[PDB]
Amino acid sequence: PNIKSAIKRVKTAETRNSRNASQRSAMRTAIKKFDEAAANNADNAKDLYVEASKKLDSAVSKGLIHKNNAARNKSRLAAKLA
Amino acid sequence: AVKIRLKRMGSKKKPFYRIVVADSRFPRDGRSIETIGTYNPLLDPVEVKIDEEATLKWMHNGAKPSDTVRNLLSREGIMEKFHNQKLG
RNA sequence: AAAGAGAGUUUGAUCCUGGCUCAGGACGAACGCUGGCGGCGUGCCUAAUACAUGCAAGUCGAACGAACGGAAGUUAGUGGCGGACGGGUGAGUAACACGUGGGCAACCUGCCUGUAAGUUGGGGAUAACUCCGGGAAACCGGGGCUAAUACCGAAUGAUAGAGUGUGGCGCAUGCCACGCUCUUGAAAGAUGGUUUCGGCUAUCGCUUACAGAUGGGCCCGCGGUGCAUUAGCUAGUUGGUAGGGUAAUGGCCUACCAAGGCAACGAUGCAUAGCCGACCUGAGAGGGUGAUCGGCCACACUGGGACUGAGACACGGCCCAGACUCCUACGGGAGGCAGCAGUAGGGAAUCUUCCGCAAUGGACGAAAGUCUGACGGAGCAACGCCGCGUGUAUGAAGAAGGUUUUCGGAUCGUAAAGUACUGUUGUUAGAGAAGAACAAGGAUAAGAGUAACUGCUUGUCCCUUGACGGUAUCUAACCAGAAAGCCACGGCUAACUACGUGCCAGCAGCCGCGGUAAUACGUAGGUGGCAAGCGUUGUCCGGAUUUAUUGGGCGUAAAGCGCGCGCAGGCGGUCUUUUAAGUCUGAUGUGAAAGCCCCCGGCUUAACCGGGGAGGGUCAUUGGAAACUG
Ligand SMILES: [Mg+2]
Ligand SMILES: [Mg+2]
Ligand SMILES: [Mg+2]
Ligand SMILES: [Mg+2]
Ligand SMILES: [Mg+2]
Ligand SMILES: [Mg+2]
Ligand SMILES: [Mg+2]
Ligand SMILES: [Mg+2]
Ligand SMILES: [Mg+2]
Ligand SMILES: [Mg+2]
Ligand SMILES: [Mg+2]
Ligand SMILES: [Mg+2]
Ligand SMILES: [Mg+2]
Ligand SMILES: [Mg+2]
Ligand SMILES: [Mg+2]
Ligand SMILES: [Mg+2]
Ligand SMILES: [Mg+2]
Ligand SMILES: [Mg+2]
Ligand SMILES: [Mg+2]
Ligand SMILES: [Mg+2]
Ligand SMILES: [Mg+2]
Ligand SMILES: [Mg+2]
Ligand SMILES: [Mg+2]
Ligand SMILES: [Mg+2]
Ligand SMILES: [Mg+2]
Ligand SMILES: [Mg+2]
Ligand SMILES: [Mg+2]
Ligand SMILES: [Mg+2]
Ligand SMILES: [Mg+2]
Ligand SMILES: [Mg+2]
Ligand SMILES: [Mg+2]
Ligand SMILES: [Mg+2]
Ligand SMILES: [Mg+2]
Ligand SMILES: [Mg+2]
Ligand SMILES: [Mg+2]
Ligand SMILES: [Mg+2]
Ligand SMILES: [Mg+2]
Ligand SMILES: [Mg+2]
Ligand SMILES: [Mg+2]
Ligand SMILES: [Mg+2]
Ligand SMILES: [Mg+2]
Ligand SMILES: [Mg+2]
Ligand SMILES: [Mg+2]
Ligand SMILES: [Mg+2]
Ligand SMILES: [Mg+2]
Ligand SMILES: [Mg+2]
Ligand SMILES: [Mg+2]
Ligand SMILES: [Mg+2]
Ligand SMILES: [Mg+2]
Ligand SMILES: [Mg+2]
Ligand SMILES: [Mg+2]
Ligand SMILES: [Mg+2]
Ligand SMILES: [Mg+2]
Ligand SMILES: [Mg+2]
Ligand SMILES: [Mg+2]
Ligand SMILES: [Mg+2]
Ligand SMILES: [Mg+2]
Ligand SMILES: [Mg+2]
Ligand SMILES: [Mg+2]
Ligand SMILES: [Mg+2]
Ligand SMILES: [Mg+2]
Ligand SMILES: [Mg+2]
Ligand SMILES: [Mg+2]
Ligand SMILES: [Mg+2]
Ligand SMILES: [Mg+2]
Ligand SMILES: [Mg+2]
Ligand SMILES: [Mg+2]
Ligand SMILES: [Mg+2]
Ligand SMILES: [Mg+2]
Ligand SMILES: [Mg+2]
Ligand SMILES: [Mg+2]
Ligand SMILES: [Mg+2]
Ligand SMILES: [Mg+2]
Ligand SMILES: [Mg+2]
Ligand SMILES: [Mg+2]
Ligand SMILES: [Mg+2]
Ligand SMILES: [Mg+2]
Ligand SMILES: [Mg+2]
Ligand SMILES: [Mg+2]
Ligand SMILES: [Mg+2]
Ligand SMILES: [Mg+2]
Ligand SMILES: [Mg+2]
Ligand SMILES: [Mg+2]
Ligand SMILES: [Mg+2]
Ligand SMILES: [Mg+2]
Ligand SMILES: [Mg+2]
Ligand SMILES: [Mg+2]
Ligand SMILES: [Mg+2]
Ligand SMILES: [Mg+2]
Ligand SMILES: [Mg+2]
Repeated sequence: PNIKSAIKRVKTAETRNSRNASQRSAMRTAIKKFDEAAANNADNAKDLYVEASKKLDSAVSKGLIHKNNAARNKSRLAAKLA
Repeated sequence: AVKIRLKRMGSKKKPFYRIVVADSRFPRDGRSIETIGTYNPLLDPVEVKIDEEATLKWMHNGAKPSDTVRNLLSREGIMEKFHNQKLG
């Protein structure tokens, strides 16, 4: 960049990129270990829904996901619970 | 943030302003929501014509007069009404 | 209400048909000769060619750790907001891109406004700073220390999710309201008044929820281009079932299943093009265009990708690849004027490397304030429109001198010269505007909120700010003095005589002129059209009824298929009842602003600028009529 205000933006965005990717992949793992548990019909299937719900709507407060996205995913996971 | 402001039109060194309601983002002489009145500064007694009804309607929806407009509306005397209808 | 001009040219002469040419208007124009001023506008149409050099995007110390000052008072980095606005261009694009009208019970929305709940308790860091290390340079690593409205858990809190009860409902999918059970999801302080210090409190903030406003996303009916010497096109293509993904519906994506979908009412393909309000012309219907101003779209050296964010696949942000320019110590690095000026090139052709944030509007800030090549102004160019100056009045049967003359005269010409007068413009010197509202700061008054303030909202006074610029504009004097050119004169078409040339030089839009008496070639005198201009060229409309709906034709002038049978399509005898698609009519919503038109008003008039109105649709909802077509 060559505007003084632009040098800061390129480097302050990488810090936001680093923090966002870290906790975004934390969300996907909780979902990853739920649908496989739902298929096996283990007893862990019920309580693995709770922290996955906790991870989803915590991301809304952090502001890296839309509230419709979090509301939608919780509903669709609940159907798989059986 | 929609706010009411002047709009410069006329000829070189002969300005004439038309009070309009528009967003801050849009150009000074571009898109606007609607027009309320005019303002002639060249007349030594400055003459202004205002709706006195669309202004009060707009200012209860999140519209803020600018620096010069507020003087116009106060001198004409409707910010008193904005005061009274707010508390009443 | 409005309401339409023709002429020349085929022939020995004529009447028709028929083409060609001319008289009118308009340019972002160019070129040629000439050239005084003022006002208002306009100025790379070609190479979306390549770019020297300056400036166009910052701000906040009232969110957190420094230097001047005897430790009072002012100035880097983390962090927040803004850079997605404002400004440029017209390459691509023949499609929901745009115009017009709808739908979203299928959607999102920072800042702004209102309302309701709160803003409680902890933790671990890391920039800056300080050493070491690497490299030419860009800049990269390692060790140690520190803060925050930076970051991460915790208590409490969902109309977020699941399971239900009720009602009221709608357009099929479904919607609105309330109740119950269970599970998840939040936060920050800063500047001041009071008290005491507990604490309370004002302002700006912070988190969640709901409304309004604003800005966007998706879908749909209709509308606006050439070629059939371009006949087939398509395979995630067409529909269905389950899932994924998105703010949201959807082959948007995936697996399975079936074979569908579009097209002579023109698919596909090639060529060309941003779209509109509007502009030019026209009696009108139409024809051509889409520069300036306004709305929407696409693009940012050429391709591809994503991150951050409420909003981008981002003009002055990042990553990779390519072409080009530059710096290298050969290891590697740095760039993007279709921002404002400016340079080279192309071209028949287009401007200053200017002054200011004083006004308006933007970003940040609590506020002074900072930034703003947006915007206000100034500079260059007869590029266009408008205004008026290059003098007025009286003055000879008539100055001189040109030019002609059957030599007497005629014409330039009342124009000279003379007398009298004026200063718009000029030169000199004096007076000197509006555009200014402000904000902030100081006193008050009244309110809501207060245990009380501080403070907040409204009202009145005091003070403060001009790039233009001593600009516009007045009054004082002197000067007729410094200020007129361009094209035509055979007909079309207003305006004719001499001399020179002799089918030569030459002229020309058409008819056509010139071969030793040319109103047509060249020059004079005179005249005619305009005038700071006037001519030529290029492009568009008109005249052109010469694509004829308004508004033409086919015996001999161009023009009836050699004739039949017939699918689609077009058109269709008489009466009654009904319907309401076509048809006519009322109401509501909308067709932005600017522009043409009508009525008023300001610039000493005009151009120009304001206020109001009108017009403009095979438009949407709804109510009527039943003659005509269906
Ligand atoms: Mg928590
Ligand atoms: Mg004034
Ligand atoms: Mg003849
Ligand atoms: Mg003819
Ligand atoms: Mg005419
Ligand atoms: Mg003409
Ligand atoms: Mg001159
Ligand atoms: Mg000249
Ligand atoms: Mg261009
Ligand atoms: Mg290019
Ligand atoms: Mg440079
Ligand atoms: Mg500057
Ligand atoms: Mg401080
Ligand atoms: Mg603050
Ligand atoms: Mg600083
Ligand atoms: Mg823009
Ligand atoms: Mg284009
Ligand atoms: Mg354009
Ligand atoms: Mg629309
Ligand atoms: Mg620590
Ligand atoms: Mg370190
Ligand atoms: Mg460390
Ligand atoms: Mg809770
Ligand atoms: Mg909680
Ligand atoms: Mg907020
Ligand atoms: Mg927009
Ligand atoms: Mg869609
Ligand atoms: Mg279409
Ligand atoms: Mg589905
Ligand atoms: Mg598809
Ligand atoms: Mg096609
Ligand atoms: Mg005509
Ligand atoms: Mg027309
Ligand atoms: Mg241009
Ligand atoms: Mg270029
Ligand atoms: Mg994001
Ligand atoms: Mg890109
Ligand atoms: Mg940018
Ligand atoms: Mg874009
Ligand atoms: Mg931009
Ligand atoms: Mg640039
Ligand atoms: Mg490069
Ligand atoms: Mg430029
Ligand atoms: Mg040049
Ligand atoms: Mg050249
Ligand atoms: Mg300013
Ligand atoms: Mg300002
Ligand atoms: Mg503010
Ligand atoms: Mg600057
Ligand atoms: Mg400047
Ligand atoms: Mg300007
Ligand atoms: Mg001029
Ligand atoms: Mg010229
Ligand atoms: Mg003589
Ligand atoms: Mg004589
Ligand atoms: Mg004078
Ligand atoms: Mg003077
Ligand atoms: Mg003076
Ligand atoms: Mg002001
Ligand atoms: Mg004040
Ligand atoms: Mg007071
Ligand atoms: Mg008081
Ligand atoms: Mg006050
Ligand atoms: Mg003076
Ligand atoms: Mg005077
Ligand atoms: Mg005199
Ligand atoms: Mg004649
Ligand atoms: Mg002769
Ligand atoms: Mg002639
Ligand atoms: Mg001649
Ligand atoms: Mg002559
Ligand atoms: Mg003459
Ligand atoms: Mg004139
Ligand atoms: Mg001309
Ligand atoms: Mg021409
Ligand atoms: Mg015609
Ligand atoms: Mg005919
Ligand atoms: Mg016939
Ligand atoms: Mg014959
Ligand atoms: Mg014949
Ligand atoms: Mg026959
Ligand atoms: Mg039939
Ligand atoms: Mg019939
Ligand atoms: Mg029929
Ligand atoms: Mg209009
Ligand atoms: Mg008048
Ligand atoms: Mg006007
Ligand atoms: Mg008007
Ligand atoms: Mg009937
Ligand atoms: Mg009936």
